[PDB]
Amino acid sequence: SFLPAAELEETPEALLLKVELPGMDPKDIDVQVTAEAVSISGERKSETKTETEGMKRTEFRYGKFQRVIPLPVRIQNTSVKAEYKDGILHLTLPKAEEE
Repeated sequence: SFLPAAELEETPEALLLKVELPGMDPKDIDVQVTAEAVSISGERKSETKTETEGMKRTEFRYGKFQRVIPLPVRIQNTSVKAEYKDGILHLTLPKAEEE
């Protein structure tokens, strides 16, 4: 399956995109570029709370995802920043200065 909350922007001041990668410490996501091809990939591990509590409504079947998305420009592994915050992933591939 895919996501409705996975959208690729590109205001004039960076190549960005939003990702619905909620709750998944750095050890639960992964971001690779492979020939200007930025990869989406992750999985939420078991929240091993109290192994005896309940799951009444547990509608929470999250797993793994091998997304990419083509770009208009060859990237730069370095220059680009990486930060996940309160439930969302944000890696902004900026660009180069063009009229």
